[PDB]
Amino acid sequence: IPPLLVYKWTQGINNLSEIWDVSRGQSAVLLETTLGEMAEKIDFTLLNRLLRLI
Amino acid sequence: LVLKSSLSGDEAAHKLLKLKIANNLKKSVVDIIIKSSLQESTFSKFYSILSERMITFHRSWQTAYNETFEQNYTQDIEDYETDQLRILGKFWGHLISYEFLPMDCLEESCPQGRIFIKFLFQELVNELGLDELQLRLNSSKLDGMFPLEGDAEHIRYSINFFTAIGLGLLTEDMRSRL
Amino acid sequence: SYNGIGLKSAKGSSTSGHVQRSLASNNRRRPQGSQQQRQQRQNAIKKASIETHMEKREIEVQVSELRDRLEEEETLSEEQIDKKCEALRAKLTNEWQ
Amino acid sequence: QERATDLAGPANNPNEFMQFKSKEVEKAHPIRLYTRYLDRIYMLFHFEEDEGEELTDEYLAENPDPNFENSIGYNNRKCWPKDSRMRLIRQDVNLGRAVFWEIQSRVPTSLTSIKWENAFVSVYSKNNPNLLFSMCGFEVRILPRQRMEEVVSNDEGVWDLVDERTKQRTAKAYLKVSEEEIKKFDSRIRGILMASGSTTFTKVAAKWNTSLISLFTYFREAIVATEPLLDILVKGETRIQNRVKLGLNSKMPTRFPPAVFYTPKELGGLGMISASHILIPASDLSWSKQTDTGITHFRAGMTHEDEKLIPTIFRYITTWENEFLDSQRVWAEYATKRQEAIQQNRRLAFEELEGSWDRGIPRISTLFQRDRHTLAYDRGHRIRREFKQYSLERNSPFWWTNSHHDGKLWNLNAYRTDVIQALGGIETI
Amino acid sequence: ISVAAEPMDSKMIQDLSRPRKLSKILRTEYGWDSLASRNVWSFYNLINDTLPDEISPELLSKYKEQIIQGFYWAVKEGPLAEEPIYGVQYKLLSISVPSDVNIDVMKSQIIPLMKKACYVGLLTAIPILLEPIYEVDITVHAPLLPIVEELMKKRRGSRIYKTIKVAGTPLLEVRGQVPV
Amino acid sequence: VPIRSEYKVAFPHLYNSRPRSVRIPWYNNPVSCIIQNDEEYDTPALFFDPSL
RNA sequence: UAAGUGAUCUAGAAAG
Ligand SMILES: [Mg+2]
Repeated sequence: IPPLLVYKWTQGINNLSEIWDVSRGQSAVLLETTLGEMAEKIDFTLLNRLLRLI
Repeated sequence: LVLKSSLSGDEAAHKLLKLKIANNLKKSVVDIIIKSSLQESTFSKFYSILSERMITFHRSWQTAYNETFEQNYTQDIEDYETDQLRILGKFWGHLISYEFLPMDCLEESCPQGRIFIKFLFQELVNELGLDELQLRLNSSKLDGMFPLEGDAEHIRYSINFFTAIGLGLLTEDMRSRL
Repeated sequence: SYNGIGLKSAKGSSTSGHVQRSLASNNRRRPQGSQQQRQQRQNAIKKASIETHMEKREIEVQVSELRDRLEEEETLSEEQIDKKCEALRAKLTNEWQ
Repeated sequence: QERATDLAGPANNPNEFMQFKSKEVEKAHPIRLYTRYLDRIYMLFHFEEDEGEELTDEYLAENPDPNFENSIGYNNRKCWPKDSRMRLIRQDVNLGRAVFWEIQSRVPTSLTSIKWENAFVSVYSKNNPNLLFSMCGFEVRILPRQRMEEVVSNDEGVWDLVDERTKQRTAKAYLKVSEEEIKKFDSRIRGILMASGSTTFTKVAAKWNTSLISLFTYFREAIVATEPLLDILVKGETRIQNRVKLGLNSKMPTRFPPAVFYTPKELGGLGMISASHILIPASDLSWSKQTDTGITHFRAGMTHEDEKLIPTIFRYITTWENEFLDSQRVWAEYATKRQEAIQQNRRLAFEELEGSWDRGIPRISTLFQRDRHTLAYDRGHRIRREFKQYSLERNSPFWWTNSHHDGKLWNLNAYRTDVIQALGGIETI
Repeated sequence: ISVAAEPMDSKMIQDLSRPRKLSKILRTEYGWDSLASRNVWSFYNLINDTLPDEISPELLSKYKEQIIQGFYWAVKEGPLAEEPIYGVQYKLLSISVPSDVNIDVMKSQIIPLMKKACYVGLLTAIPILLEPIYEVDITVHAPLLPIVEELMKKRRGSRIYKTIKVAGTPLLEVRGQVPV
Repeated sequence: VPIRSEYKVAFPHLYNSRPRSVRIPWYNNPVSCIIQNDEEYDTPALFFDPSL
């Protein structure tokens, strides 16, 4: 479930090894973003080809 | 109603304090709160938060809490079913990880009570960190939880219990006595 | 709004806009006396942890005294006082190695 | 490719989510954790200092910055406060930007548009202690307790993140319902209200309940912290009440004591499910958006009361962390039971598992329902449910869950029982 | 440059708040200090001495108006808060002057350096911020003195020194101290 | 100091930042005025005598 | 040795 998923993600982030250490300047960057218009800019030919693979 | 007509524990605590019930009834209130906590399916931070708020507020409330605790492990612990008991233990652990002083009064006394104790220990571990927790325990007088004196293989039982729920220092203690 | 804390306006809100100050607030404020325990523990954990100039100063003082004395008693001329002062300085130097 | 493969595992035995066959492999690459959610990707990069510097340099080369306008035009999370939100250090800010740029470069714009206005980059460092991000409607602030000043009493809303090896509650993660979700909720409320000049008060009430239940069951723990959401709830609830009062062409506050709304339908009331009688956290709005915060001065909440404490739906919903922990427990227990049965040679009875019956995720009871064989073939169902939004006019407000695969994740009969009590008992009503 | 630090006498300070030989005499009258110190002294705003050994022989330490200018800057903008210094002595211990002499560098260098030295001295001497205190007068009626007392208690620094009875009237002219 | 909003309306232009259309308040003397309720005439009752 | 004082929106009639 989405909340469950979120929780899992959080756990993972905590459970990454040496993730919170900042002694040697270990900079962790969390990037989040939307893939904008990802549905709106599929070409059908390419899509078809991709499908053919699977 | 107050407990349940309140978003965070903090709010609930505030509401309770508004009432300004006599130093007589504080214990009763605490008991009620505990019961409520037990009733909920699993341990909630809310109740713990409320307790903390109460505890900070006044010495009488602290006293009441202590009394309640005493009542529990002594006379009211064996009555509860397992999940409820576990929840209670967790709550107590939370209370004790920070707010309370580690003061604890613990062969014969081992069914429900032992499991409650185990639960509490687990909670403590979760909150603190194992070695740190151990250190903290050492710092307080603590004769009941970990009796230091060998006392003719009476500590063996305790060691066994500890082993049953992943823990350290027991072995060391055993070594010490021989 | 009272101490920056009340709800800006009673309208809209859809509520009384009443404001009980909390008694958790007090608790939050207070545990530096009662957090305090933690601090104490921390403290416990980390709890265990020129002569030449003086001489010079003394010499200076002595010189000053000498000067004062000179001023007091027959030393309108500079050479005398200066001489005596110099001698004193020399003596001081001798005394300190 | 290689990184992706690593993430997957081997084909013969692939990894579970965010697990790796070794630690060394995990360490090797800069990226650590990935998850796309429904075309909203989440990448956790973990750099060393040297690595970071190079990236920064590259970024600078790409796009010179003499006046220092990288902190300006940078997506930071306004919901959080200025201290706890991502601090704008000339290293950290630059690093995030560089990362974003790199990511952009990696995909052609023609295939998909990865905009800076869409994106967010939190950066954990020596100078930034709050790893922030918005997932699924939650806003999560992961703040390690080693970085935290005084490791205060765990609040409600906060998930204590746990280290799986040592079992230590090693970090905290504070939650807030993301503003978008709040907005959505508001919209829903409006919809409910609008197009309801007729409706049987009761229908409206039911709708409201449904809305409210969806809101609360989705973010149980994460409501408490967000004050805006609370405010909206208060307002929304009031609006709903007034709708009913609009029908009765009055809204005189005495003529509708909470009795008539919250009393269940089984005593003739509307049977609303309030989340409004909460004393909302007020705070120094001077120091709230700015800097740091604490819960002081409660605001009114919703109504004049006759000291009638109407219980609140939240206290009858088990906060998400608790639920997850419970799930972890009882699934293990279930497994153990199964093992025991196997050892003894038996079919595991549903009467023995009673006690942990309505407890877990999925609810234990999802095993022993009398129509399970077919739902095992319904795979890729959650996604389908989610995508329902685009097929249907009025959608499900409980897209996130699904009763058949999960079991009832909430139960609110207790609440019903207690509301009556709160309202004096039956006689009073 | 090496400069020392030590607080002046409280009474002396108070006096200050409210010809070399003459100055020396005055100093003696005030605190009963040594005469050499008095001779060397040359203060502003607080106290600045020139009390090493070799300065009386040396001509580098002689002509110290420019030097004292530098010190003034230090006094203006101290070490702790970049906020002004108060109730402090500054006696020189030794001065690292090179053989090569140029008027542009010698003075300019001293200017920063003196300030730095002062700061160092302050650091050494167990520095402390001094806040001011308002002297207060309140003129309550008779029966509200307890209220006033309570208020005072509630504020951090506070002292009711004396509750002077304003004759022929209800008023209790209460002298006070409260930090600004 | 907590800077109470009591203090805002007392020294508006100071304690409050960006005050607008704010009028200036008064800042007064104390009123020692004693009225006899027991039907007596010119008496130092509530206060105390001079030293000399 | 010191908790617990106060902040309380509303408010109906016509036609459609
Ligand atoms: Mg018409």
